[PDB]
Amino acid sequence: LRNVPPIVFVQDKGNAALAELDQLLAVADFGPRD
RNA sequence: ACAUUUAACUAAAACCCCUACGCAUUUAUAUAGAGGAGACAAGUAAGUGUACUGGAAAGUGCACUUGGACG
Ligand SMILES: [Mg+2]
Repeated sequence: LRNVPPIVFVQDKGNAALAELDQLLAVADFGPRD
């Protein structure tokens, strides 16, 4: 790009929620074949 | 281009040329028409030179500058 504005690095907060939900769904009991 | 006569027992008389200027030359004024300047009135950074496109506004190509940015 001919001109790039200042770059700010922001932490992506949303992905952590999905990661935690996945680490929980891994160990969950859902019932008999359902 | 153009030319020395009379007179002279004291001394005098006589004297007269033709060519230029124009459909030339210089500057100026008036006038058809055309065109300017001024006044009034109301994301691609920025430039220089040059070139093309476009009715314009502008866009793009090549080289150059920081009189920009890069915590
Ligand atoms: Mg140019």
